[PDB]
Amino acid sequence: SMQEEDTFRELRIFLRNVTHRLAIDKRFRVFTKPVDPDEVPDYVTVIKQPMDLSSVISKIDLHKYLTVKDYLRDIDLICSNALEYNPDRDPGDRLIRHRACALRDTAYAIIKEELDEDFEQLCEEIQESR
Ligand SMILES: Cc1c[nH]c(=O)[nH]c1=O
Repeated sequence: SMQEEDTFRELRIFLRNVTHRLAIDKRFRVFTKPVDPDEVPDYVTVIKQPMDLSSVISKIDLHKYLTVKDYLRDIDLICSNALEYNPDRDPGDRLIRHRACALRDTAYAIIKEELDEDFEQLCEEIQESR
């Protein structure tokens, strides 16, 4: 229905805004674009499902997220990929893991404060009906 399409458009607007706020945070610069294979040649071999905030925006725009839960799975993926690819005690790895955890926690915190639970429940119910 057109009311349903209006719901999903509102979702997309909300998600772009959260994603923009994450993307402009200097701590998260490393997560804003896909990994450069020149710079990191084995990345695309080790990490099976690369994700980054530019790709998140492309997916919002492609109507691939019908719920905040689906969006959060991709935020989670950005984080788990970083924990998997940089697991060492070395300070570079530890820095990127900290930042990955901060990205995830920040996204969850924004969503906890700003997403109405009934809005999300509506999205989920429309999704389940299709
Ligand atoms: C996204 C990313 C970039 N560079 C790295 O060394 N590791 C990563 O996980």
